[PDB]
Amino acid sequence: MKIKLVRSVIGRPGNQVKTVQALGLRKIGDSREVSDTPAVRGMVKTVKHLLEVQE
Amino acid sequence: KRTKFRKQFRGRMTGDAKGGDYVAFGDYGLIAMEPAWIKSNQIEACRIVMSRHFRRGGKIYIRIFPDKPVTKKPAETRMGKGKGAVEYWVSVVKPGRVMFEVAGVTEEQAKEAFRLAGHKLPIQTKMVKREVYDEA
Amino acid sequence: NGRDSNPKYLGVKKFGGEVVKAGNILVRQRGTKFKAGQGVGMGRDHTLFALSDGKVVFINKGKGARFISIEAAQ
RNA sequence: UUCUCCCCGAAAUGUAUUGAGGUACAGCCUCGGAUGUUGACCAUGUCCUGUAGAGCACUCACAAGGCUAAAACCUUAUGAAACUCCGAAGGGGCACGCGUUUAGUCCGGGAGUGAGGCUGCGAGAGCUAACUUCCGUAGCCGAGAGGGAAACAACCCAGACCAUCAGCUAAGGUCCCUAAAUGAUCGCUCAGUGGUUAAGGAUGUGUCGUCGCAUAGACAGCCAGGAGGUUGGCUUAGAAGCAGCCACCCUUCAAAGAGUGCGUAAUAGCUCACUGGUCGAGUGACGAUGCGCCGAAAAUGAUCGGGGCU
RNA sequence: GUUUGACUGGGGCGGUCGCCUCCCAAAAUGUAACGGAGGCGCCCAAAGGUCACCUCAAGACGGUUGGAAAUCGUCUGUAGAGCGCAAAGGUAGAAGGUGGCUUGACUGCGAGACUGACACGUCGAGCAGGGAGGAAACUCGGGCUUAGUGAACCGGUGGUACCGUGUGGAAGGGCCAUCGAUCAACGGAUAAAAGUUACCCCGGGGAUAACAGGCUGAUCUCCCCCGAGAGUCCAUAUCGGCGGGGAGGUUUGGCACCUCGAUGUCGGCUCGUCGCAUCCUGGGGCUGAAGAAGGUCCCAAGGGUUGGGCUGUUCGCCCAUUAAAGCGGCACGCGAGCUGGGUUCAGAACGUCGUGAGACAGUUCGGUCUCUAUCCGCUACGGGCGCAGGAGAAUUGAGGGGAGUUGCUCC
RNA sequence: ACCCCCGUGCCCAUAGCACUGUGGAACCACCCCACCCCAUGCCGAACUGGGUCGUGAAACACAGCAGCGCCAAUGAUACUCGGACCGCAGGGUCCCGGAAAAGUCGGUCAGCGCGGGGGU
Ligand SMILES: [Mg+2]
Ligand SMILES: [Mg+2]
Ligand SMILES: [Mg+2]
Ligand SMILES: [Mg+2]
Ligand SMILES: [Mg+2]
Ligand SMILES: [Mg+2]
Ligand SMILES: [Mg+2]
Ligand SMILES: [Mg+2]
Ligand SMILES: [Mg+2]
Ligand SMILES: [Mg+2]
Ligand SMILES: [Mg+2]
Ligand SMILES: [Mg+2]
Ligand SMILES: [Mg+2]
Ligand SMILES: [Mg+2]
Ligand SMILES: [Mg+2]
Ligand SMILES: [Mg+2]
Ligand SMILES: [Mg+2]
Ligand SMILES: [Mg+2]
Ligand SMILES: [Mg+2]
Ligand SMILES: [Mg+2]
Ligand SMILES: [Mg+2]
Ligand SMILES: [Mg+2]
Ligand SMILES: [Mg+2]
Ligand SMILES: [Mg+2]
Ligand SMILES: [Mg+2]
Ligand SMILES: [Mg+2]
Ligand SMILES: [Mg+2]
Ligand SMILES: [Mg+2]
Ligand SMILES: [Mg+2]
Ligand SMILES: [Mg+2]
Ligand SMILES: [Mg+2]
Ligand SMILES: [Mg+2]
Ligand SMILES: [Mg+2]
Ligand SMILES: [Mg+2]
Ligand SMILES: [Mg+2]
Ligand SMILES: [Mg+2]
Ligand SMILES: [Mg+2]
Ligand SMILES: [Mg+2]
Ligand SMILES: [Mg+2]
Ligand SMILES: [Mg+2]
Ligand SMILES: [Mg+2]
Ligand SMILES: [Mg+2]
Ligand SMILES: [Mg+2]
Ligand SMILES: [Mg+2]
Ligand SMILES: [Mg+2]
Ligand SMILES: [Mg+2]
Ligand SMILES: [Mg+2]
Ligand SMILES: [Mg+2]
Ligand SMILES: [Mg+2]
Ligand SMILES: [Mg+2]
Ligand SMILES: [Mg+2]
Ligand SMILES: [Mg+2]
Ligand SMILES: [Mg+2]
Ligand SMILES: [Mg+2]
Ligand SMILES: [Mg+2]
Ligand SMILES: [Mg+2]
Ligand SMILES: [Mg+2]
Ligand SMILES: [Mg+2]
Ligand SMILES: [Mg+2]
Ligand SMILES: [Mg+2]
Ligand SMILES: [Mg+2]
Ligand SMILES: [Mg+2]
Ligand SMILES: [Mg+2]
Ligand SMILES: [Mg+2]
Ligand SMILES: [Mg+2]
Ligand SMILES: [Mg+2]
Ligand SMILES: [Mg+2]
Ligand SMILES: [Mg+2]
Ligand SMILES: [Mg+2]
Ligand SMILES: [Mg+2]
Ligand SMILES: [Mg+2]
Ligand SMILES: [Mg+2]
Ligand SMILES: [Mg+2]
Ligand SMILES: [Mg+2]
Ligand SMILES: [Mg+2]
Ligand SMILES: [Mg+2]
Ligand SMILES: [Mg+2]
Ligand SMILES: [Mg+2]
Ligand SMILES: [Mg+2]
Ligand SMILES: [Mg+2]
Ligand SMILES: [Mg+2]
Ligand SMILES: [Mg+2]
Ligand SMILES: [Mg+2]
Ligand SMILES: [Mg+2]
Ligand SMILES: [Mg+2]
Ligand SMILES: [Mg+2]
Ligand SMILES: [Mg+2]
Ligand SMILES: [Mg+2]
Ligand SMILES: [Mg+2]
Ligand SMILES: [Mg+2]
Ligand SMILES: [Mg+2]
Ligand SMILES: [Mg+2]
Ligand SMILES: [Mg+2]
Ligand SMILES: [Mg+2]
Repeated sequence: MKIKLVRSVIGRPGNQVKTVQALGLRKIGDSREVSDTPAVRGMVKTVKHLLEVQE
Repeated sequence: KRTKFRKQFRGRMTGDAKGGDYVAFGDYGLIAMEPAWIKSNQIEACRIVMSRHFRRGGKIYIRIFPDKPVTKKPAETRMGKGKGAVEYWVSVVKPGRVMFEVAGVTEEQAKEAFRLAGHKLPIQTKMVKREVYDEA
Repeated sequence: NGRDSNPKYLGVKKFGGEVVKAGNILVRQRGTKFKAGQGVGMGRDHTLFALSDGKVVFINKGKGARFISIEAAQ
């Protein structure tokens, strides 16, 4: 479950921002490997337009 | 025209109409396509036109009705005391809402009568004969 | 002909599946939208408050007649 | 209201004020101490709610009929901020973390702020006016440089520790001014539309449908024809197909309808519908959309930023 | 010597200022407006405690006074009633209607919570003293709830026996009840307070009006669609009800954006220049156009568009002409260009208002308009350099400016 | 164990109403009487006190039944968190999940305890 930022936090609502901050991403172009457990799936769904979910 | 009723003044916004998309009475019906207020004398001019063209004959139904008060502040004042007590009554009208519908008149004459009446309405509008219908 | 109005906070205060200590207020209401249940008491203004500590729980039947109640721990 | 670099970083809200450009308290900033994950997000469980919608079961309003001493009551049919038999999406509290993150709380020293602004969404006031006003909500400016939007606080992209004559990308772009395809394919508009509104109007054009008439020979062209009742009845001073009122009936036919338009106070006269010859293949009326046309008139010199582009 | 509130789409006049209810309020709570509606400043010794009983509105049929509704009888009858006042929630196993006994309309307390910045405000189990109703379980510390209100100070009254200045008293004070608040501008400056200034002054504001500009375009001006009729006849020669859609930005306005350490305001004069929705001239279509004289629409902005009386006037009316005597923009063009008649200073008078000081929608006579242009822009005139040698003359015309009206008569 | 009755609860309209049928000497009910315990703002109608008979008339209990209520799908749509747009504006669109109200199909005249009485 690979992820990266590809769109800025700026000018985005609060839940999107704090969620980007939770998922572990603090700069565009950050990537990460995330488990598929329901709450993490819900986070990466909440801000899915900011993220290039790998598969 | 003006109702004999209740609270003087109101508010305003919009969404597509529900309470009369289908022509129950009569044969044919002109029908609104745009969400304007219609109000009083606009209708009454529709009525008086069609009654000229048709009367001595035909049945004329006005399914719409000037419910909604609308206000005018006086003359030329600053945003002052309250709103303005009177001015004209309107009927909100959303597309697919049926305002008019004739009875006992040939197709072509209903065409011409709807044309006259619709040349003095803020909205453009389309006429139809009633397809198959349900809702009873 | 306009200036008037007034501000009195009302509502449910302790919602179902919450652990009220006894004497807690659980709903403020003007009438009897909630009726005091098993373990609940109601004051002059029809406030419902815990009689003894427990889990708050709601019983709903027909909106003429629902009741707040306490299911004590232990 | 004067010397430097480093770290964090607000407020223009609430309630009160002889208060309103002032001030107190709170809120939001910072510093030190304490706790020490209690914070944040997202998930599941649970409970609360009457908005969007909808609906007439009550209140008010209200459309066409029926019954009827009109009220009630029946069929059909609607409107609602102060109506609601109903009623979401969302939103709030609590638990848990089944899962990722990194704040939170208490105590004490120092504050500043309490004139906000724009836009999208939700309402009120207002013309469903305003670079308008007052609330709610998200974001930016405020205190945000950088790229785009000709120029341009706010809009789009993106949050600038310092150096580099290295690389990749966002919005946005690739004829020249200007970095980058005068790129590839199937189309569309010939208006400079593009690059300035609408009611309304039109055989502009491309795509789709629905209808009729037909090669036992239709549409438009041309030749011949165009009824007798009957100046149909009323009508008016006169109205005889054609000022307006009642119908639109019979004889003959291949056939000409008490009948469409022009004419004359009324007549007459010219043509129309329907019927033949000669042609000779399509033709005619509606309706949905694509892009264009007209409608489209202000003041110092014009222009899409400019050249210029089919 | 002082007082003479605040809000306020400028200020003033008007209205408002605390409290309750509903909508606004965007399904938690909260949420502004000179947004939309309505109420309170009380009431009840029983309308309270408790304990017993009863059940409403409305309609139909039937019946003495009655005659739609009174009173009585049967039937239907989640409430279509009632609940002291407003509205909302709630309510029939009553909080509604009636009777019995009664005061808990208590003293001392207060686990724990709602709500508020604070100070306030709300609810409340349960403990003691003592009661009330019930046979009893048990209910009672005012009312179905939500408005019927006022900190503190200073004082009236009744208890209590804390203080009490050397001592014992007493005067005085304290503690517990309790009286005194449209202190309504309702978190309440003093116990105690209205006007005026054009004779005016200071500190400030473009946080806020008057001018102008801006944004908007309701009002204003103008054009378009339909076509009822008028036009004897014919809707569209001309006209066009009731209605609809646009443009302009010259009117009155809204709003308050730059300018309150100053953007001089009406009219005239002078000087111009632009739009065109064209007054004249020029060209056209149509006509209810014979000719002539016209009507009206389309093209057209070259030029042209008079002199006087009245009034500050702009306008407008008038005289006498005219081809015509156009409408608007340019900070309602133009005061470092002139007037200064008009309105916005001091004097003075009338009418009116005010007891007054003073005021005005007013009316009237009077009343300082700042010698020197730095830059840009403009009109004129020179100096320099350039224009591949240095000189004297003659010249093409890229481009630019001026001009551009019209009558009358005669053939 | 089977049946039914008397009470009494959970659930309180899918369990309620209307038309209909069945019950009496088990049980309940009407019914008889009432000066008094007791009681009706007048009335034993209701509370109330003593009891057959009679009668299941009315009531109540049980059974039938879908005229009425009440329940109420699927398909779709409204609306909408989120994402991205159009229109000068009223207002509209697209992708993604959530998802009504009404109405149609149909479903119902209940279901589940405790006791006591009497039958077989
Ligand atoms: Mg966005
Ligand atoms: Mg709408
Ligand atoms: Mg919509
Ligand atoms: Mg409907
Ligand atoms: Mg920082
Ligand atoms: Mg207050
Ligand atoms: Mg302040
Ligand atoms: Mg502070
Ligand atoms: Mg710290
Ligand atoms: Mg915590
Ligand atoms: Mg946690
Ligand atoms: Mg609605
Ligand atoms: Mg239903
Ligand atoms: Mg953890
Ligand atoms: Mg501190
Ligand atoms: Mg310090
Ligand atoms: Mg403020
Ligand atoms: Mg604000
Ligand atoms: Mg309004
Ligand atoms: Mg603003
Ligand atoms: Mg600032
Ligand atoms: Mg920037
Ligand atoms: Mg910022
Ligand atoms: Mg920039
Ligand atoms: Mg740039
Ligand atoms: Mg721009
Ligand atoms: Mg700007
Ligand atoms: Mg800047
Ligand atoms: Mg590259
Ligand atoms: Mg791209
Ligand atoms: Mg290039
Ligand atoms: Mg190309
Ligand atoms: Mg059109
Ligand atoms: Mg033809
Ligand atoms: Mg002094
Ligand atoms: Mg003031
Ligand atoms: Mg008032
Ligand atoms: Mg709320
Ligand atoms: Mg909300
Ligand atoms: Mg506020
Ligand atoms: Mg309002
Ligand atoms: Mg009672
Ligand atoms: Mg006793
Ligand atoms: Mg107590
Ligand atoms: Mg005393
Ligand atoms: Mg002594
Ligand atoms: Mg004493
Ligand atoms: Mg106050
Ligand atoms: Mg005082
Ligand atoms: Mg005073
Ligand atoms: Mg004077
Ligand atoms: Mg003097
Ligand atoms: Mg001064
Ligand atoms: Mg200043
Ligand atoms: Mg300003
Ligand atoms: Mg102010
Ligand atoms: Mg000035
Ligand atoms: Mg003015
Ligand atoms: Mg102005
Ligand atoms: Mg200016
Ligand atoms: Mg108009
Ligand atoms: Mg103006
Ligand atoms: Mg403002
Ligand atoms: Mg200056
Ligand atoms: Mg002035
Ligand atoms: Mg012209
Ligand atoms: Mg001419
Ligand atoms: Mg002529
Ligand atoms: Mg003159
Ligand atoms: Mg003279
Ligand atoms: Mg001029
Ligand atoms: Mg002006
Ligand atoms: Mg001027
Ligand atoms: Mg000067
Ligand atoms: Mg003067
Ligand atoms: Mg006097
Ligand atoms: Mg003199
Ligand atoms: Mg003078
Ligand atoms: Mg000199
Ligand atoms: Mg030479
Ligand atoms: Mg030349
Ligand atoms: Mg030159
Ligand atoms: Mg039973
Ligand atoms: Mg029966
Ligand atoms: Mg037997
Ligand atoms: Mg009896
Ligand atoms: Mg029976
Ligand atoms: Mg479905
Ligand atoms: Mg989603
Ligand atoms: Mg959306
Ligand atoms: Mg969807
Ligand atoms: Mg449904
Ligand atoms: Mg049954
Ligand atoms: Mg049993």
